[PDB]
Amino acid sequence: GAMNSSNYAELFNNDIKLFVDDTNVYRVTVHKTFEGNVATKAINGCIFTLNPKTGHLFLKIIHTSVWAGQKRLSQLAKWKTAEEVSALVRSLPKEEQPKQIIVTRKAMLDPLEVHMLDFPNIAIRPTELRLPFSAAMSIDKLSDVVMKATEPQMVLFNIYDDWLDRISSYTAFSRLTLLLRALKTNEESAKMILLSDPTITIKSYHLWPSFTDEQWITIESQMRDLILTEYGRKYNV
Amino acid sequence: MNTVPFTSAPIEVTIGIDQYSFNVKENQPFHGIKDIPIGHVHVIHFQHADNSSMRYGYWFDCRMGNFYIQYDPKDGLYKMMEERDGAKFENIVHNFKERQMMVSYPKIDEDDTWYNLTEFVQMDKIRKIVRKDENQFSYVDSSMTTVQENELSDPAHSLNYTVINFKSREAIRPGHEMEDFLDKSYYLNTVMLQGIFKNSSNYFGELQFAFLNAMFFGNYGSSLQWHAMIELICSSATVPKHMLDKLDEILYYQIKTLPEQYSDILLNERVWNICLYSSFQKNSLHNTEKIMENKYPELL
Ligand SMILES: Cc1cc(C(=O)Nc2ccc(N)cc2)co1
Repeated sequence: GAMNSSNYAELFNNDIKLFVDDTNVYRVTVHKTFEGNVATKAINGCIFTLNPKTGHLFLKIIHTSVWAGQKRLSQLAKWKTAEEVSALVRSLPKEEQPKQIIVTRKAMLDPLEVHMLDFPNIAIRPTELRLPFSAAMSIDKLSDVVMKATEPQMVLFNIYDDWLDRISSYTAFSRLTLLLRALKTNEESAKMILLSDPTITIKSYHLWPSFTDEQWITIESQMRDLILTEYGRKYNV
Repeated sequence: MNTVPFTSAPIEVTIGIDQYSFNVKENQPFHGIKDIPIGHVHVIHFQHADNSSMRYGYWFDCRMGNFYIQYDPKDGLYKMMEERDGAKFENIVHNFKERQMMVSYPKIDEDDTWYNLTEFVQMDKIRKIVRKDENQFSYVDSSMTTVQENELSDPAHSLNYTVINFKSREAIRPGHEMEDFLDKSYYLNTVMLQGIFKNSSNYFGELQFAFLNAMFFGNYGSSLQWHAMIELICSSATVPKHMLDKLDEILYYQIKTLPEQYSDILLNERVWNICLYSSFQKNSLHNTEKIMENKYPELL
């Protein structure tokens, strides 16, 4: 069934699972033409596929060439996503294949189900959660590899850096989602928060700064405040 | 013209013969139905006055034998049987006609309804869907489940309709996942028409037989099958022009005949709105769309 607030710890058990998010797969800028009409120009995108227990992220880069000469791109994007996720599963040894794939938008269920007909034992699930994975292109290093790509490409990351050496996957996923929610609500502020103190750096093999335990508490509180405050103004408290 | 005599009518029952239905009282002197048109299949069917639950009935063709109905008080139902002694059968029928204890199949001469509803239905194909090879006629009732329904429990008493599943390897060619799911022409034309049904007549015959079992017995799996087969055509971009035109005629009579008060349980809102308004064939069912919009605009 659908994933929601009540079956939330299931993400962190020992059944292999992936989140797939397609919100950054087909990306465009809208502009005016010389004749005063409007036109889009596509830019590179990415499939965001994440194992919430290990942090492993499989970032499939979608180069703009894949849209050349195609119609109904928004619809093709969902099928392209399903095609790539299916190739990913097939590339993995059986014992690493997921038992579930949770899609963050219901429009993806049918494209993924059809592409996964060969894996009847892999459950394709929606979710009721409003997860912020769309803000993944606000993470500087992820944006940079997507925009620099000149051909299709898969890049592998650990989106929790080394956090699991000190925190549980439940705590890690809660941190990640707070950081991404913050980045989605107010990117500038969220980023100022993360980098204000220039003495806390991002290792070359990491995505986020090397905060201490106590510094993460302060950071986490600052991201909660920022998220609070636009709920303190969007519904006129 | 042919006759189906009844040994007697011991229990109060509503009897149906195709679209005509009449009330018979407990031990009324009723001895059968005469003047039944030769050349078509037929369905006789019963609803006991005591138990509106379980409408059931028998498909048959009068060319395949002499058939009669007889109540069984152990099993509690009107049973169809075959009389092999042809002299005995003519003698019985004649006596009952002379004494005028038979109702007449009441066909108006202008009316092509039954033909239009059974055009492609053949007894030989019915007997393959309803497996019971020792009888020339076929029993159906409200509760019988389909082969696809049993996959999702008694396989002997099932409706073996052709399985259609839009999210199946059969439906979907590797490497055309998107193309084949959004435009089912491959599944319709190659898998089903050329592969399984052989021709569109056989396809239409199963479709009419599914509708008829849905309408007369409220056989839920039959209704599911009818909508599936309509949807497979409507969701195919490439359909022979002769099939489209015939499909519009088929559906038209089905909707014309469908009882108005069972339209909420026998019509699937989603399938119809999709077929009439979104599908490739949204402009190809003029008669069906015209009758649907004047009779059931609530569904749309
Ligand atoms: C539950 C349910 C009852 C019936 C029904 O009675 N059908 C029917 C019967 C006779 C005619 N002419 C036409 C239709 C269908 O479903």
